[PDB]
Amino acid sequence: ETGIGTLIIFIAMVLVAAVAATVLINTAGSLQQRATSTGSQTTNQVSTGLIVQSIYGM
Amino acid sequence: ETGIGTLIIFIAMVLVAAVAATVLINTAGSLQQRATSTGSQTTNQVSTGLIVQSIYGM
Repeated sequence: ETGIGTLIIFIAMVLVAAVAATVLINTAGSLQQRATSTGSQTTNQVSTGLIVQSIYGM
Repeated sequence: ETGIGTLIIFIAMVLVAAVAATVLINTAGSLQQRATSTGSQTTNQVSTGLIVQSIYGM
């Protein structure tokens, strides 16, 4: 009967959907750390600087 | 996310305004001492002099 064949494919459908879910989570986690670090590094880059007061010679 | 880029440029705008402020203050302080000294030196120069009373010979 059709009942047996339906159950077999059902298991396969669940496993496939889990794979595509894993890709999206892993990619978002990788891009999270890069975007956070870039923001913090740029903030330090703009604000920091050195200034010359006076120059003397002998 | 227009808010992020606004804040970054804002920091730079503040720093540039501080630079132009420093130039005007430093220049005015330098010109102050020259203008003060010149006035006092000229006052002495005009008012001072020597006079000959009488001349004798042997």
